[PDB]
Order: sequence, then C-alpha cells, then structure tokens
Amino acid sequence: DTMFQYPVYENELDTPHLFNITEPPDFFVYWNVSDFERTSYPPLPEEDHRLLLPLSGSAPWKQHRKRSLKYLRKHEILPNYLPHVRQDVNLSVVFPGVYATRARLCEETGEPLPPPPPVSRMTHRNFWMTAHCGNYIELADLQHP
Amino acid sequence: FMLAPRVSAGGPRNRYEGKLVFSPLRLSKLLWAIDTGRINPNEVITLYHLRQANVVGEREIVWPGFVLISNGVRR
Amino acid sequence: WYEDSSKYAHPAAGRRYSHYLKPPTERDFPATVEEYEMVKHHQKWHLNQPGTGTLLPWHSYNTADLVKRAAGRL
Amino acid sequence: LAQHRMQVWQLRFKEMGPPFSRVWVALGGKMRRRRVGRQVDVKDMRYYWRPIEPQYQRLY
Amino acid sequence: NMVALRSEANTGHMEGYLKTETERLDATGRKVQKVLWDPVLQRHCLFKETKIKGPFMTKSAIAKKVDFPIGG
Amino acid sequence: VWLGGTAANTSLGRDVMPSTGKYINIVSPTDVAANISAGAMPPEANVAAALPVPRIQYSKWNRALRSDVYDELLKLPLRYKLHDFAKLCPPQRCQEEPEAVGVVGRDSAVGYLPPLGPADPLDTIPFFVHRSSNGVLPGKVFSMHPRNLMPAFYLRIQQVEGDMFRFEEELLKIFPTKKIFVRSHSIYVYNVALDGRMVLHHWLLGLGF
Amino acid sequence: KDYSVASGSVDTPVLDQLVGYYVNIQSRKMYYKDFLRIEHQAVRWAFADIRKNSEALAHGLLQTGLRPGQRVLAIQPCNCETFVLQLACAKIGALLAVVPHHNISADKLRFYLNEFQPHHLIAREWIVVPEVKQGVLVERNMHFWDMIYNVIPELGLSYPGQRFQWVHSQEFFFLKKVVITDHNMNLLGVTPMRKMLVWGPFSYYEQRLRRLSALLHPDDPILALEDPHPALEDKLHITYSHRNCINAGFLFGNLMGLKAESRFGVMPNHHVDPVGAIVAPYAALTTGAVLVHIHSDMFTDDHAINGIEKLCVEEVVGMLGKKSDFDLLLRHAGNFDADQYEHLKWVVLFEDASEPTVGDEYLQKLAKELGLEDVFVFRGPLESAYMVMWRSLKRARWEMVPHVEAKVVGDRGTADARILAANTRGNLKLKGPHISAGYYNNAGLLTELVDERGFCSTSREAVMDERGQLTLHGTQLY
Amino acid sequence: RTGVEWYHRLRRRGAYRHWPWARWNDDPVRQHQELSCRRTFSAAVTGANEGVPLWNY
Amino acid sequence: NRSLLGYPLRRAAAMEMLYGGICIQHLAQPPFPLRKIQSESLPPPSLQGERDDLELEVKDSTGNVMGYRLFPVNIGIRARTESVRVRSEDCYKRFLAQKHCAAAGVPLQFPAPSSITNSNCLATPRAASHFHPPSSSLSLFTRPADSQGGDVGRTTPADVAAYHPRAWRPYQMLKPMPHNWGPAVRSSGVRGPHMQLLQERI
Amino acid sequence: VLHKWAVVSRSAPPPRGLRPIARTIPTHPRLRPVDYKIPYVLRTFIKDRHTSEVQHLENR
Amino acid sequence: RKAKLFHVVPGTPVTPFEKLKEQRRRLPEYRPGNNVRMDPNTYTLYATKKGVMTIRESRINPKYKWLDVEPDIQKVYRSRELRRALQEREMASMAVGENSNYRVELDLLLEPDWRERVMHVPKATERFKDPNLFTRGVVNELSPLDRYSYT
Amino acid sequence: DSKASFAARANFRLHAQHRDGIPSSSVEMLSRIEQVLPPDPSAVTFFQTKWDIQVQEFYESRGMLEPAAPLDEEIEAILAYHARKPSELRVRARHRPDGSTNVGDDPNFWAQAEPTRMMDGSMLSLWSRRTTLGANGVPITYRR
RNA sequence: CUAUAUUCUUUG
Repeated sequence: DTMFQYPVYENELDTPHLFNITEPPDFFVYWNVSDFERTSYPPLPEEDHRLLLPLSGSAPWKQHRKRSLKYLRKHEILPNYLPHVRQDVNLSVVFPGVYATRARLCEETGEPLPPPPPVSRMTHRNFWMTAHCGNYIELADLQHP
Repeated sequence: FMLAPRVSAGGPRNRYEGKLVFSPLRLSKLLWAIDTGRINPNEVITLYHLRQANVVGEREIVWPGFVLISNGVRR
Repeated sequence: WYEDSSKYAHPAAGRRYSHYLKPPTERDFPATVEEYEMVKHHQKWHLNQPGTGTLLPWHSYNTADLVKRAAGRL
Repeated sequence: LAQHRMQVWQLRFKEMGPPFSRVWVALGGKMRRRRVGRQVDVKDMRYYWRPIEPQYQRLY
Repeated sequence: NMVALRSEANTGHMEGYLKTETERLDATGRKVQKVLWDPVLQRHCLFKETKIKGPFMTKSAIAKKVDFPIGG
Repeated sequence: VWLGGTAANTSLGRDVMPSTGKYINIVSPTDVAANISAGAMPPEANVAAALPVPRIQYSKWNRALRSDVYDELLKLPLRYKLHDFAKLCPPQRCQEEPEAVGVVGRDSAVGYLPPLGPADPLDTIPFFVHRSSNGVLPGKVFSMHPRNLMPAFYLRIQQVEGDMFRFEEELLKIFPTKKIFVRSHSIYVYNVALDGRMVLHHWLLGLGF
Repeated sequence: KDYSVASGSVDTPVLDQLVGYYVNIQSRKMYYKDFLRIEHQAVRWAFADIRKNSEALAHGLLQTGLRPGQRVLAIQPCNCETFVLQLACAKIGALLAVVPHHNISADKLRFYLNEFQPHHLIAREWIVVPEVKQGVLVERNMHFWDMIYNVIPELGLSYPGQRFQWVHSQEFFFLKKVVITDHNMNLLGVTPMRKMLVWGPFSYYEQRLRRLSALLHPDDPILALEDPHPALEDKLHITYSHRNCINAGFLFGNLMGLKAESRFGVMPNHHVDPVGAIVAPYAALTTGAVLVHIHSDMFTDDHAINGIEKLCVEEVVGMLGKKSDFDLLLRHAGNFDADQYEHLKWVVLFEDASEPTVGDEYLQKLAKELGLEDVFVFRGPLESAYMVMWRSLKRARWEMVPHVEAKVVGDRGTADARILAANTRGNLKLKGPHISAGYYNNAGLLTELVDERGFCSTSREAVMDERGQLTLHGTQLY
Repeated sequence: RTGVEWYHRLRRRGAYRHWPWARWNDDPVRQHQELSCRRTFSAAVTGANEGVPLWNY
Repeated sequence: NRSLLGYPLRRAAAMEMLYGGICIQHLAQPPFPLRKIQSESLPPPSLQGERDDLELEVKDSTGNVMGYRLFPVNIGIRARTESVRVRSEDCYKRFLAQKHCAAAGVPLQFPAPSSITNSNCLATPRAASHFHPPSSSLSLFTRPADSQGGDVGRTTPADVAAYHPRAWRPYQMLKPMPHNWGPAVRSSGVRGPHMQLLQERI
Repeated sequence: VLHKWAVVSRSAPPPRGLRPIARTIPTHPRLRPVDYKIPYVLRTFIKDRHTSEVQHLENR
Repeated sequence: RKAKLFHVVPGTPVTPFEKLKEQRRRLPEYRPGNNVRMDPNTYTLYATKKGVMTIRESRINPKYKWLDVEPDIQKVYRSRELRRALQEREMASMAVGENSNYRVELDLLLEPDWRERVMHVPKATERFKDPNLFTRGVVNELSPLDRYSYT
Repeated sequence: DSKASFAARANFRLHAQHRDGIPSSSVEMLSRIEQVLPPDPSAVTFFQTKWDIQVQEFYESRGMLEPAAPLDEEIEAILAYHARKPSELRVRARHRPDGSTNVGDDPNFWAQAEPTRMMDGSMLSLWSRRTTLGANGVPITYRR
C-alpha cells in the first residue's frame, strides 16, 4: 500500500490540495448538494508557527524559515521578483474572514455587509485567514484591511 | 503509370456532361472594373455587360458562366 | 417559385401520389393486387418505417446527375 | 491536337500546382493482392496522394 | 488459414484474421469469437468467424424484433 | 496478469501520487512511445504549431500597398522625392459614407487612385509612365524559357516614354544586384519576380504616376 | 387552411451560444438575484451560486475522470442537483442521461448500462417510489443500494488491492465512478477520499474550462430523455443540445411573460421529461425569474395537500405542470380557502401530441377553481420539447410557437418532398431552433435527416387540420 | 558516407537543398533570448541576479 | 539500532512462532505507516502542465477526435469527416468572434461585426490589453439582427420567409446517407450520366 | 497512421482508459525469457475474471 | 545485401524526422540512448527531441554503443566553440572525456573498482529480497529483474 | 481611490527615479519613505486569490474599465488546424516552400502547411526582414 | 488486368 496511498503532506501552508488535485479513489463518491457551502480549507496543523519567536537557535523557527524560503523558490518570488530575502522576523498578515464562500449582501436592507471588527488577537479560527507562504484566500474575505 | 492504381472510374478531375465547372470571376476584378469606369454602378450587372465592357474575354466564357469569388476584398 | 408553386403537391393528391403532377388514380391505396402484395413485402422488407408505403427500387445508378450534397454548411 | 494527353494518365494521376510548379500526384498500389497480416501503418501509407517521381513526370 | 471476424452487431464490419495453429487445428467444433473495436459503432463488440468471400450483409443477418423493457 | 494501476485516477496539474504504483502490468505511454512501428510522423502533424498567415496579396486588380515595402523605397538615395504613403491609399470608410465626397478621389476598397502628379513642383521628371487602358501599371513578370517551365523569371517595363535611361538609372538604385537592359520600347530587369513588380508599382505610384 | 404547413412568427430573437455563456452573462448582470428556491432541500440560490457551483461541479467531474466524449447516467428524484449536473455536463460537453425512477428494476438498469455505457452513475441509496397498497398509491423507500449490488455483484468481493484495479466490473467496463447522493445531516464532512473537491481555484495560470469551452459547439447534444411513446422502434431516448434547451427556455419565457424576480413554480417529477428539466429551469435562467420547487413528489394526497400549503406560502405568481398531476391539485384544492390562491394568475399544462386535446371545459374548471386569470396549454411532440403550438383559455385558436414550421409531406422525397392537402396523412417534418434531430439508442448517438431546406425528419406521420391542428399517428401499416 | 542520398545531402541537391534542417545557431531551449530577471521589485537591485549559470560551464 | 531482518516484526508472527504455528493472538492489524510528501519539493507550476493535464483528444493529427465522439454515428464516414470538419470550423469562427469582440471591448455577437474585425486589423499594438464591456452593455442577444435592430434597407424579396433577417436556418445539414466511394473498391465512384454503368454489358 | 490529409480518414480510436493492453510474456520461444516456466498449475477453474486475476496477485 | 548507414553526421544537430542509424538484425550494435527511439522491428534509430547526437560506448565492452541526443544545441555549440578556441590558444586541457584516448583512464581514476562491481554476482537472497521489506516500506521498489549491469 | 492614484498604484516599483501623474506632496512623501527603506525585506509572505464580482464593482462603481484575460494561443492553433480542409495540408507542388524539390519517395514530405510561392522571394537579400512578416506577425516562408 | 468483396475493413 506504499504504492497505493492518497497523498498526505506535512505542511499545507501552500494549500496544495486545492491546486494539485488527486481523484477520490473510492468507487462510490459521496456528493451532496449541501457541500457547496462548505469551505474546503486544509486542517489546522500542530505547531502553530506564527507564535514562534524567530530566535536563531530555535529549531522550529529554522525549519519554518527554510520551508518558507523553499516555498518562495517554487513560486519563483525569491530568485525572480525579490532577489534578496533576509528572513529575520516572524510575520503574520491576517484578514477578518467570515469563511463565507461567495460575496453576500444584507437580507434586511439589500446593502453590502458592514465591515467586520478588526481582529485583536490571533486564534485558530483565524489561522487560514492569514497570509502564509503560498496559500489561497477567497476574494470575498480579502475586502478589508 | 501502371504501378499507380486507378481511382474513381471516370478519373479524378473528370469532366462529364453537366459537371458544373465555373470559370472564376474575382470580386477584385469587378470592383476594379467599376471604380476604373468600365461599368455602371447604376445598373444591374449581367454577364452581358461584363462581356460587352470587355472585362471578360470570349475564351473565358463557358457553361456555366462564372463564380463571384472574393479574393483580397474585405468590404 | 419554389416557395409558392413547387413545394406544394396537387390539392387532391394523396401521400403516395404526391409527386405526380395529377393523381393517376382517385384512391391513395395501391390499386393493383400485385402492387399491393409488393408493398406488403416492401413494408416487411425494410422494417416498418413511415415512408415504406412508396416503392423505392433496390439497385442504384451511381450517376452524377441525381446526386446531391453529402454534407456542408446549410 | 490533344492526341498525347492519353487517358491512362488521366485515370491514374491528377496534377496539382501553382503556376510553374506542378506535381502530378497518384495513390499507391500495394493494395488489392495481400491486405491481411502485414500491419496497419504500412497499409494506410497507401491512402495518401503522392507526387510522382520527377523522371516519370518529365517523361509524361 | 484466413478467416473473417465480422461484427455480431450487424454493421457488416469485418476484420481479416489469421487463425493460430491451435485454432487452425480441427480439435474443436466452434467458430472463434473475439471482442474488438467496431469503428462503425465506435464501440467494443463481439466478432464472429465467417467466410471472407461472401456478402458481409446477408438477409439472414437480421435480428428478430425485441421489445425493450424501458419506456412504456 | 492482474490489470490495474493508479493511472485511471485523474490527477490534475501535478501527479503527487506514489509513482512506483502507476501502471501495473499495463503498457505505459512511454512504453508505446519508445515502441511505435511507424516512423518520423511529419512536421505538419504538430497541431499546436503557430502557422503563419499571409497578408493580402498585391494583384493587378488589387493594389494593397504595404507600408514597409514603401519604407524600403524611402531608405534609398533616390532623387525625385515621393508622396508620403498616406496619400497613395484612398480616403477612409466612415469619412466617405454620405454624398459629401468628390468624384475623382472616391473611396475604393480595392484601392485605385488616379495619378497624383509629382510630389514636388519646380522639378522635371525626365521620363513619363503610362498606365494601361485598364488602369494597370506597366511592369509584366514573364519567365525566361516558359516551355520548360523554368522558375527563372524577369520583369518587362514597356510604357515608359521619355528619357528611359534616367528611369534605368533610378531603377539601378531600386535593384542594385539585378541585371538591367534597355531597348527602344522596353526595360528588362532580370531575376525579379512579383516582389520587384510590387516595388516598381509602389515606386511609380509614389513618384506621382 | 388550404395546405398543410404551419409557421410561427420569426421576429423573436434566437440564442445561439453555449449554456455556460448565458450563465456567465446572467451571473454578471444579476449576481445577487434569486434563481431557484427549494424548501425541502433548504436551497436558496442566486445566479452567483448557479455559476459558481456549476463550474465547480464541472471541475469535480473532471477530476472524477469525466471527459468531453462520454456519458453520465442519472437516476436522481426531483433534486436541484440534476439540473446542476445538466449545466456541469454542458460545460465539459458530456452527454447526460436522465431516466425515470418510478419503475426501476435491476434488469432495465443493466439495460441502461448496456445502452448508454456511462462513465458515471448518479444514484441514490434510498429512493422514493410509488407503489400500490389497497388500491391506493403509497410511497416506498426502495433500497437502490441493493439494486446496484445486484447489477454489479463484483463490488462485494473485495481483496486488498481493488480500489485500484483497472476495471471494477468486467461486465461493465466503462463504469468508473458512482456518485451517491444522500443528504446526511451530520455536521462533519466526509473523508476527502470519498469526497470530490468542489471548492476554490482549481488552477494557477488559467482555468481549463474556458480552454475547453472554445472547443465546444452549441449544437453538441448534451441531455437525453425518454420517449414514453417512441416515434419508431428505433428512437428510444431523444437527445437534446445546448441551443435546443436554451431556446426552449427562452421561447417559453418570452411567450408567457416573465419579469425579473417574479415567481415561477414547477410541479415535481417533471425532471425526466422536458418540463422541469428543460423548459422551466432554462426559462428561469434566460430571463430573470425565480424557479420554485414544490414538494419533492406529487402522487399521494398528503403531500399534494402539503404541495398547496407550500405553494400558497412561496408566493408563486405562476406554475407549470401536466394534466395528470393537476388532477390531484383539483381533488385537494377545494378543501382550502379561495383567497389563498390570490397570487396565482396564470397556469401552464404541457401536452404530448398523443393525448390529444385536453378539453377546454377542464381548463375552465381549473381557472374557476383556482381563481386564475389565464390557463395556457402547450402542445407538441417530445422531440420539440413539448412546444410546437399553444393556446390560452380565452383564445381557442392554436397559435404556433415562433420560429417553428410544421409541414406534412409525401413519401417520395427528402428535401424536395411536397406538402399534402391539409387533411391527408403523410410524414411530419419540424423546423425550429428548439427542435432536436438526434436521438440516443443502443447503438449510440444517432441522427435523422436535416436537409437543404433546413427542415428535420421526425419519423412520425400526422394529419393537419384546417385550423392549425396537428394529430400524430403511428406509422401507416397496410 | 557512401550511398546515393549522401551524395545528395553533400552536394545539396533536390530533396536536400537545405540540408541539416537542424543546424547550429538555433536553440529550442532558450530561443536566443537571455533569461535574466530585470523584473525586480525595487529598481536598485535590478541587476542582482546576473551570471546565474545556465549549465556547468 | 539494526535488526537481522531489518524491520520491527509484528506480534502476530512472533507469538505465532513461539506458540508453534498458532495465530490466536494479535489478529487485528495496525494500519500502515504514512509517507509524507514534501509540498515545496515540487517543481514550480508550469503552463504546459496546465494545458495537458486534462488530456484532451484534440491534439491528434488524425483529425478532431473529440469532434467525432460528440457527433452522431448514423452517418457514412466520408460524409461524416467533412461534417466534423464543419463543426471544427464553426468553433474557429466563433473563437475569432470572441477574440475580436474582446479586442474592441464590444459585447459578443457572431457571424461577426465587420467594423470590429477590419478596424482591429489596422492596429498591431492592440494585441496587448483586452477590456470587458460594462454590465449595462451585456445582453443575451448574439445575432446582429437581435442586437443591431432594424436598419433601413433590404433587397431580397419580402414574399419569402426564408429571406427574413431574423429567420433561423439550421447550421449544418445532417444526412444518414452512405458515401458512394472507397479506394479499395474497384468500380465504385460517381459516374457521368452517359458513361457506362457498373457491370454493364455482362 | 492516417493523418487528416489522407484520402480516407477513419473514426475515433478506442479511448485508452478502457480495456487496457496487458504486458504479456512473449510466447515466441526465441523471444521468451529463459527462466519462464510453462505455467502448469493444477487448479479448479474459476470462471469469472474478477477472481481469476486475483490468483495472479499477492497482496496479503 | 543492402548498406545500412548513418543518415546524419555524428556530433551534428538533428531533427526528429530524420533517421539516425539503420542497423542490421544480428543485441543490436547501437541501442537507444537518451531522447532516442528505436523501431522494434526495423532497429532504425530515431530522434525524440531536436538536438545534438553523440555516441556513448559501453564501459564494459567498447563494441556495444548508445546514440544520445542532447536537447539544447547552443550549450554544445558554445562549449565546443570555446573549447576549440582554447585548443588554438594552447590553453585547453586534454584530460576531458571528449578526448577518446583518455576516457579509459578517466573512468579509472573516478571509480577504480568498477571492474569488481561488474564481476560481482549477487546471491539469490539479495537478488530476490524478502518482499515484506517492500510491503512494510523499508524499500520502496521491488525489482528482481535487474541483475545485469549496463554502463 | 482617485484615478491618477490608481494609475500610480498599478505601475509601482520601489526605488523609482521619477514618478509622474501623482500630486507633488504624495510624490515627496513616497520619496521620503523610499529613501528610508533598504532594498532588502526582513520577512516575505504571500497569498493567492481567485476572481470574484467585487472586482467588477471595483471597476464599475468607480467608472473605470475592467481588464480582460486574453484567449489562449494553442487553442487557436488547434482550431486553426482542425478547421482547414484536408486539401490544405496535402502536397501542392514540385517544390516545398523552402525551394527544395520534393521527390515522392519520402512520407515526411507528403504534407504541406504553407502554400509554396514560386514567384516570390527574389528580393530578400536586398530588403529588410521585416517584410517577411505575415498577417499575424509570424514570418512567412519564402523560396531561397 | 478482369471477377468476388460496397462504410473507416477484405480475396485471388
């Protein structure tokens, strides 16, 4: 079964399963009409990395920054658009996402939905709404600073 | 030639009685003839007016008469 | 001329006699017992399709004066 | 006047070309003796129009 | 030996087939049948052994009328 | 022989599936790619190859004047300066719609204009070139020895009337490499096909004839 | 009156593009406006949703292994998703087959599998089917799972290599995936190896659906429906294309009248004939409207009553159906108040030409009982998407649907066949944008003649009246 | 180099009149354009990636 | 550390060996170990990879194969090839309508608008950017007569409905008729009307 | 192979995804591998192919 | 008989359509190398890509050879051009593998033991490795049929 | 959210020489900021986004004109290949467009994509190559 | 070459 296995990554920060797509192996696939409102974002990883102090002796920060640099190389930011990247500080640019799939409106008025309260502290619910190295965020939730 | 097979018992480009083989009349030739001043724009242009205005020669004329082809004309 | 005169059959004409300029007989039904036997055999020969009533001969000319367009832009 | 345009040419070939360069083209015979057993590629290398050899073209 | 594998779905499509020495051998009393691509249907169908020189669409090649369960 | 594998499963955009298990007991596309019995499928079998599209050909009944050919006339150290290329083309479409247009200079999709006259006054051109009775400009492309159907071609210029040698002395500048010959009625340019005909016509139109 | 030919007005515009194109246009114009409403599935969708998850489902089928050449088989009972599949299979150009589930066994299932030879099977586990208890129609939950495992026994014998063997059933070798649709009310998603990815960007540089849609043509047939009264032995499932469906929908939406955000109902169990499959949802798509599904089925008194109680809530300004299930509404509409129907104004019933002629006293009964302004009757053969000619209650004359020519010809010609004498039985030929000349069979996709004049053979014989009226017949058997 | 067609491809005769159809001075891999990234975000470091080797050299 | 067979051996076989040939002890096997795939070890996303991952059948030089599978089988092959050529021609013409209409920012209409194609032929630098029309300009009507409305003039006779500007004639003729010729057949092919017929003077 | 410039062109080829081509040991005795034994295994005939290709497999 | 030859100059760029070598059925003299396809019945070598053809000789037996096609032409071109330039400037080293007189030594000083690695017969127990290695995933490939060293 | 502001927004590079179209105060401020910053970033992070309707409302609410994605090239080539007649790909003459004669013995030469022109290509040594360009900007084949 | 094969395939 080493030749028959569904691909499992350890770092989904690129959310590759949205891009590199492998067919469901099962002969019976289950497709409801309900699953259109399900956002398919990757599962919450262990070692939430954005909490890490970027200490030069810290192993998890080392492996994370080499991961980020390799992601930058595979998307060709690092050689190309941005030739020299010193990785010093641990950066998190987070967005107030509601995880709503498409753009919505108000049922009560017909207005655009009001701007959400800016996020105070980072949470696990907030994790995929950040800017990671390589991932995908919906346009509908990127609407605010 | 006997190494090559026969095709289509009459022959490939074969004339028969009633094959419609038109001699071409290019639309460019016509428009040149009109803007040059051989032919009336004011008038229904028949094959007769083409023969009389000399734009097409007697030799070119054969049954069935002509085809109007647009060669290098976009308007 | 096609859309006014030609595409319409004779006003009396039945379906079988449609193509004739004047209907050769009155009744549309085949009027000869031999012709009727032949039409029965024709309708069981070809399976029973709508047009099978009218006899079409099994053999062909392969002549260019009867052939029309195989396929092309309408 | 047309004596030499013999029809055994006109059944076999057909000439294709722009003025001052014209091939005579023909199909291949290997066909009507043994089709089966050979292979499909060498069989359908027979369905293409091909220019005759230039000597024969000059000769005809 | 030379036989013709002609479509069991009767399109009259035949394919020249050379029998293997086992099938060339008279050991068995059967016609060979094989699943092949029928281009006339663009589908896979059974082919049957039949004589190469003979009309590939014969009258006797008509299937009896079968009513289909589907529909009313 | 168990026929199976992960090939039937569609993998889009990169195949991340373990690659040791792709085809099992089934011939790969590589196995049929190194084993085909045909040979050298032709260069025209390349479907996605971007093929050229020719421009509209200059015929005697269609003057489609190309600006670049005209620019290659304008680079030459010719005397007798030429009308700028915008004038050799007929008036536009949407300008010519109504009855507001003149009779001589009318809109023609083929394009045809009566001769514009010399691009400079106070100057005399030593030669004068006549259009045909149908409006065609004099250059004719023949073949030397047409019986054997030789590809070798030439150009015959007839309707030149004047000092023909001035015509030839500018024709030298147009055709530096080719062979030029003079005769009472005509001027021969050798090894010049419809290209040089197109040029001769661009030059004669630009010159004011 | 003199000759047998009938023609409709040609002033109505014709839509010749693909389906996805009009979906994109209608998604750009009205994005947030409602498209269809279903209470029993909790589906309230905009045009946003229909575009988004249509092409999302398209990508889903692309990764599930579907390709532009092959077929899908769909036994779904009156869902939204069979329509969504119409659009998805339209986008990737795969022929969708919808078969009626009301009488379904293992034998005819394997007949369908023999006929269409589908790549996919869109099925259920528990499906609701009518059956007769004590002379009365009662619902049964047919366990369709049993039927699938009866048709294909080899899925039970499971050896620990066999998700990946090449052929899942040696006797159906064209079956690759089976899409099971059941609403499982658990909040947790299913494991991604039985679930197809329906969300997010499927690409980097460009999405491959618009690389594909350039290679698709509007006359490519994608849909197939049963003909319960087949013209001939041969025509089994008559087959529809992009522009057939689009123009059926647009002609219906133009002829009645439909304005944006106006509510448009459909009686259930019509997804297998071109009523709720083709005419209705494409009418709702093409012009701005809101499609409305009433209760999932019809055939019993209880959910007939539930049907009225839903349609009076949902504020439907007009609805579609057939005579046979308007019978049930007429049974149970008397029990309610008159003013409860105050929003219903017009109603539509569709007629196959072998019915002939729903009586106008029945129409009068409908109009008086529901407090209706007008009752519209459409009629035509099933090849024509149930519209050739139509009448209202107040107008008994049969007006032709625009861009439709119906002629009755002799037997001695193809293109050059001659019009008969306006009472005489002869072949029938239909020319129209929403008419289909293809039909799917055991052999494969098939087509009867479309000639130089543009007309199309139906292989049906008919009789024309003096007043516009068609009567279909079986083939002439002397 | 013997044979008839080797006589035709050297004296380059009427099938071979332009011999090798793959000849030096065409490259399919780069199409004679230099792969250098001038696309750099800040205009200061524009020439930062230069002399990145195309092969072992 | 290392083992003499290299992998830690499972208890089933073990307890099976030291209770000689008996498996009653652990028979419920643990699931296999996972192999994690490095997502940044993957190559950069390629365009051609995106082109061909779908594996369409249209890149074959034999013909438009995808076209054949979307087309009826009821037609003789030599009349079907020139049919599929016609649909693959219309897909091209429409592709060009898309292109030129996008190039001028005009909403799509197809046979073609003239003024768009010809005027876009007058600019070599117009190939850079394309702009969408506004949502106001977008309508469903893709025929010009549906779009441009009536204009004042018409030439063809009014008595014929087939000449109506909005009339719809089907796009291609489809005939079930067989083809009459093939190369491997000796006497086949379409004959002059006064030529001798097949097998005459037997 | 028949390209589209042929005289006759054929229909769609078989889709590769269905009914694959097995990699079979060549039965030609000169092309057969040496160690390949003529497969006599005395067995009760299992008539369905589903099980009969499991016998050719070791997955335990 | 017939004469069966090279249709291209070795060391010269070649298009896919052109044949490389026509062999005669005897293992063939020339075997398909990188980006090269052999016609199984004809044993005629074709080019897969468009590039420079070169000949490899097997280190084991010099008489058995491969034809390779190297995809990028300009690499080979400017490498060869510079190399030649250096040859004329007396600045080039003759120690490269391009020198045919030196390749034996070159294979020798890199891997001295390649003789005894070729002559070394594995036993059946390490040819046929116990499949549970492959099952558990200690080794990811199980390939009993490569017992032979082709270099 | 202005217009010129958006133009300068879309064409931004970091240490630019001169910036035109913006008001002077903002230019001076950007000059200050870019004098302050080093060319080297201390952290880089990036996400990806798919189109939605908020793009449209961004362009239409501000009265701008939304950019479009150009159609594919290879799809155009595929369509252009499959559209042409079978007689467009056959051999039309003794000479391939290169000028080489095609003797009928070799199957590679039984196809011709571009029609050969015998009466053209005599002027190419005396002319600039820009003349060789076709209608779509691809050089057409001339006899040499 | 003449006959038998009459759809994309076939004999002497």
